[PDB]
Amino acid sequence: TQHLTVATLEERPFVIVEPADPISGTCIRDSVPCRSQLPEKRCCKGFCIDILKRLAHTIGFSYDLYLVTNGKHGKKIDGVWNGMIGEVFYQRADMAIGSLTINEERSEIVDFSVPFVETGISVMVARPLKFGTVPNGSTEKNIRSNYPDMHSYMVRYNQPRVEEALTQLKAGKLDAFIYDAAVLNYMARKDEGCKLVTIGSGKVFATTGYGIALHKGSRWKRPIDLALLQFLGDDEIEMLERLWLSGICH
Ligand SMILES: N[C@@H](CCC(=O)O)C(=O)O
Repeated sequence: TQHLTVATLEERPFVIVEPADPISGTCIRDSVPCRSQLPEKRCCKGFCIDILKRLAHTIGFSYDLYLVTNGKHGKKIDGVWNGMIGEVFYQRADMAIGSLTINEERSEIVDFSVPFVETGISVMVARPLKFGTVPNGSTEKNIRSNYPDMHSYMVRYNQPRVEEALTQLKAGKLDAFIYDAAVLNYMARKDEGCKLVTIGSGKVFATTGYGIALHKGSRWKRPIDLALLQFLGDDEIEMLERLWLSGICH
């Protein structure tokens, strides 16, 4: 009635994972304990974690937070979901929160909260063509669905995570990195020497948002929605944007 199991996934700066304080053995500052799918030990912080803390306090629930090890955000393969979406769909978690993109395919099988971060797809370049994404998420899904020819060309340039993609772009092994807009634009704002930009001064293609995934028909959607909408109006989400997503490059 009031304890929720919450799945999440590291994606800085929305979810950042760090070891517990070696001195105290606890999660200090603004961090909260989070265990692996596989209190204290690993600690989680970030924009989405601050949202979660506020939801817990406002609605009045306790929670158990864990990091997904079975895939990442969510992909359906041969009829089976993995990642955060899978955790919710198979009811291993009451909800999933992180940089989780709302799309049609996912919306069919889980309920999403109202979106609380605007996102989409952007293209990052250094300030035949080699362009890649990190596969298995909403970006690859969109490209495969709407631009199958281009998708087929991108497969050999798949990257394992954002950090490697950025390294490859900087080194010229990629000419462009195509990825979630909210993350890419943050990375552009934080880039050493400001050598990386997103096309169109941050143009967002395929506009959508991050949402909290809940069981289809979850009794939690309404309270979560009201709280998020309340946060938006109290300028609380704007504060969190300034706190977590600001950078110096512009
Ligand atoms: N936010 C994306 C992951 C990154 C991407 O594919 O752009 C998702 O939920 O699948």
